[PDB]
Amino acid sequence: SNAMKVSGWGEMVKVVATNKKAYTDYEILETYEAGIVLTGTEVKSLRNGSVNFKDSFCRFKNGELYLLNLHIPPYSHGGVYNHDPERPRKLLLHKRELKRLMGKVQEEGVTIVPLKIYFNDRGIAKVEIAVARGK
Repeated sequence: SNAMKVSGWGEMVKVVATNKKAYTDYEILETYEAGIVLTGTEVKSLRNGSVNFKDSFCRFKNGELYLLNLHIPPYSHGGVYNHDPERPRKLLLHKRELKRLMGKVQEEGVTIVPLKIYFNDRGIAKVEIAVARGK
């Protein structure tokens, strides 16, 4: 299901996936909010609250950060338009954030893990990611 929350400023978020294993197994050092480009069928499937982060991870490729092996199930009515459930998905961050994360992800024992997927007060999909170390 979908976890709804209105902030003290009247802004609504809809959390559709939470990486509970990352919260239990890692020390969260720093968090960032990334945008993400999703297809229409992916948005429909995310709104059904059935996505989890099992097997997913973040990796840089050519200076861009990707969320890899997140499984978003097919949309029931997508047919030939259904997305690739595990396509690589680029995370959209500020250049200054990307530069810092490229350094942090090279330190030993430090990795970049996805934490949450949610739709913000404009209806835009976001991924919260973290610089994290194993407990």
